[PDB]
Amino acid sequence: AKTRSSRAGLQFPVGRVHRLLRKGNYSERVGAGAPVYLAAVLEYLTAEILELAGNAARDNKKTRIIPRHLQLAIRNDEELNKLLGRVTIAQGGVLPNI
Amino acid sequence: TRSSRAGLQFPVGRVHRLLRKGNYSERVGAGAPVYLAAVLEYLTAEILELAGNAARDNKKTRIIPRHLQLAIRNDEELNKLLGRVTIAQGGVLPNIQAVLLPK
Amino acid sequence: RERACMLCGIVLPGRVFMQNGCPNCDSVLNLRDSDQATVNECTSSSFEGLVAVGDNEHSWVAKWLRVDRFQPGLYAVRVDGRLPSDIVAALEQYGVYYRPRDGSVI
Amino acid sequence: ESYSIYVYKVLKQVHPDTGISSKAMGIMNSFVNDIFERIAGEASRLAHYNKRSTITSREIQTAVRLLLPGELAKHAVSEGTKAVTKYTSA
Amino acid sequence: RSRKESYSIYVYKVLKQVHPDTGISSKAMGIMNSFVNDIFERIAGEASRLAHYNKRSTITSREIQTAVRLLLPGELAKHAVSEGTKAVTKYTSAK
Amino acid sequence: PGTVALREIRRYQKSTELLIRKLPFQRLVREIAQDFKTDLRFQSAAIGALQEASEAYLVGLFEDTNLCAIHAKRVTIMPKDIQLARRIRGER
Amino acid sequence: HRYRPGTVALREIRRYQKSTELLIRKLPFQRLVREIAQDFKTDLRFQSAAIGALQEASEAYLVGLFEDTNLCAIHAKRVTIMPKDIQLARRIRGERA
Amino acid sequence: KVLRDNIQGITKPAIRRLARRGGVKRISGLIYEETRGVLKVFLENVIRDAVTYTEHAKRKTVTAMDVVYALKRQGRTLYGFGG
Amino acid sequence: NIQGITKPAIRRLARRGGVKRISGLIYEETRGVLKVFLENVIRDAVTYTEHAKRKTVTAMDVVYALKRQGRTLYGFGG
DNA sequence: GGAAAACACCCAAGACACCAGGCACGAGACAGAAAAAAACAACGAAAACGGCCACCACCCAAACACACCAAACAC
DNA sequence: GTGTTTGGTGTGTTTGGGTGGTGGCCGTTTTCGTTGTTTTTTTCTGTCTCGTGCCTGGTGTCTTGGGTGTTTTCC
Ligand SMILES: [Zn+2]
Repeated sequence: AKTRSSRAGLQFPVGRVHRLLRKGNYSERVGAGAPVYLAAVLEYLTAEILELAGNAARDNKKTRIIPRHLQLAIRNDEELNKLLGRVTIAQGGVLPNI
Repeated sequence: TRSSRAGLQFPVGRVHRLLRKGNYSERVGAGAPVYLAAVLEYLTAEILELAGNAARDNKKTRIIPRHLQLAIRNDEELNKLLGRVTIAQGGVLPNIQAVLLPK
Repeated sequence: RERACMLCGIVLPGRVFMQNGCPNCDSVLNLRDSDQATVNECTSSSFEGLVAVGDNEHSWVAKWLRVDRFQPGLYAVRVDGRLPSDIVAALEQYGVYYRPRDGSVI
Repeated sequence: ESYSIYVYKVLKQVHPDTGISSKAMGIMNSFVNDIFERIAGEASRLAHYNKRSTITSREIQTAVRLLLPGELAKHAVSEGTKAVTKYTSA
Repeated sequence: RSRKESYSIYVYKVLKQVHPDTGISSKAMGIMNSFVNDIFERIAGEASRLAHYNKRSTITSREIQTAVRLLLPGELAKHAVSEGTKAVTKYTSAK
Repeated sequence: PGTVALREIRRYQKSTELLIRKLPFQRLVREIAQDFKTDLRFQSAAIGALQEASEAYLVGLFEDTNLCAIHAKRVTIMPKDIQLARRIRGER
Repeated sequence: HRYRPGTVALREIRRYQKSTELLIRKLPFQRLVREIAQDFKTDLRFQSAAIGALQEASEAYLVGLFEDTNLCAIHAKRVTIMPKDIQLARRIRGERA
Repeated sequence: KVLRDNIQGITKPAIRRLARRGGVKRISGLIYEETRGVLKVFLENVIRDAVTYTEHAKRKTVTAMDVVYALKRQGRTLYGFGG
Repeated sequence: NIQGITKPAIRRLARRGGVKRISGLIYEETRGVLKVFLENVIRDAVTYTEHAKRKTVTAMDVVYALKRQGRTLYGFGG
């Protein structure tokens, strides 16, 4: 298992996250599991969002996810919308709410 | 000292060291700390001028947090700059709404 | 890339169906107002027998293909795939009877 | 650089019969970059708060605790600890 | 012992420069120290973000000036830019 | 009176398309930018992002204005509701 | 004699927009802070300055909220603040969803 | 060529559409001007920053990233256009 | 311990906030809002404390937690 | 806060017209890249005074006691 | 109004501890050349932004009707 992703069972690039941690001016040194931990969290969060985006694209009888479904997924989830309350989504529209 | 050379009262060496040790950029040019010390000195001078005015208005010779709060919330540009900060023991400006005043 | 609208039998590019919808079936299908899944379920790119109709009123072929009340253009003798059960029920709600053009029903 | 192939990987892992538009991938890339910036900035802020010059997984864990809300934080912490534990084991 | 730095003496110098017959409480000196630290942090963060946006390794007076321009309101920004340019030119002309 | 308004509400909440016309908005943006630097060029994506942000902002503001107007036990939004909303939001 | 209801209220408003002293009893607030904190970790100690900062921030927040509440109440053409006024103000700030 | 008073290119039906998407049922005739001013003050605040970025990069073209940074600076993070 | 915030104290805070008349449910509403606010701030502070591996909650932890929310406070050592 | 009057604001329906919009082509400023070229920032070092800590003494205004003032509400 | 009379601002003498100033020292800014590279500089390519032009009709909009929902009034 040459890749750090395989060694961790991940899909995101551990090496790019490490590179970004170093060439990003956050600290003089970086651990060895800090990039791994952050990549795991990021992959989990993207999967979490993609779950609801797939749900929303399937609720609109659509096979492809578009910005509308990402907007719906984010603005319909209590925790994601609290996390992402100050983020504008392009072509996301609004939620039908009368 | 580098403050005298620039006709300043704020420290240039201290500010340069804080910029250097703050992980802000790989390197720091030499015209940034002089400029920043001048800006900070100007802003503190403005604050202290208005706070001294506010303390004299109350006929006091020493600035307390109340005068800082009054000076900040009374100046439009500063109040826009310090719009989210709360000052401990600063109070509020005296402000009674028009409709609550007696008739 | 061209697809054949299952209901009326017209053949137009799939992107045209998505962007503008069926000029004839929009009164009952709302193809433009429908997602890609519904567009595929009502417009199929797999078909046979390209047909060009000039005058719907007097063409016996158009009457034989039941397209004499539609816009002249590209039409397909046989279209692969049928309308879904939910869309069939929705059309039956409107009072319109759907006759498949797949050839398996005659 | 973009996270598009990784989002495809995650999507097919999660939703084999769903596809993503170009704009939705742009949004996802913006989201990933934004979250990385937030978390890394908070980790640096913590390191400075505690007079440290290294970002270790503890700083990242408590940064995730600060940023994410309760249940989200709990699940993300579990995911990160699982991944770090298995990377250490391997 | 604990030789920790602050801006108290500089705040006092500025006070005696603007208001000779006015003192300052310790709590107000604390507020002024917190204010100085805050403004430093804001300006340095903006300058860092700008340098990294423009792919530069150096924080010069241009970055500081444009962060000041972005951050302060019209008259305040104008006076601050005047002050900074004056000080920079006075510092550079001498040595 | 009152049905087509609900139909328009429903329609526009179902959609995402920008509501301000693109070229009048482009010219307005150029006119405003003409104060900050003379004879500027603009990327198209810059104008698109600006229009998306402006419409999102205005829609949120209209949401808050409707909330205030309903609070006042009304149904018609008036400029003082917008003013109250911008005051409470902390806008200058 | 007797004052109209609201005259002593305005005298108090003038008195309290002038002063800066904390309007909550300190010990109840300290006990409340420890009770709340005890739901995250038992046997916690607090420097007195931490409680002071918490009390200052909480009162400052509440006063700003009361200002917004007054704005809402006067907008509705009323004078008495109500829980619905608070809920509307907290929603409009972006504090309540 | 100089642009003069193009705020009225935000037609009244456009403002009505923005209000309807916002959930407004009955719109006062003075709203449209209110809104117009508000939008002006917003755009003037965003553009002033975007231009500030463009001039600091010693450029002559306003890029999409300049807009993205100006919005990010105001807490207006925008997904879809970069970030 | 939330009833230690008596009605007169909430009245004092509303009067400094300019409130002339007060309903009867405002007191419970204010207790709930304050509890939520304090909960958030203390959650952040306790997170900071646990991370710093301490058993005492300092004023710096509160100040960083308020800086996290955006409620910057001057005069406590910042 | 509820009930009551009522009026005119805003929407709604309609026809007329504009210019946005759509597309195109042309031109080229300026952006992106490349190659060149140097002063500037970092490094070590030595260097000296400013800024820190201690400690001292004075007087602003905190405090307590008097008073005139001038709004409050009663009449 | 007319009136007494509660509220609040102005005034004075008294206390003191915290503001201010001054001595001692140590550590951090300072002056400095060299190193090395991030800049600046110049020159070149070429995309896309500006620039303009035509035609269509989606859209903008001017206006009559009018009703409902806002503002006021009484209790
Ligand atoms: Zn059809």
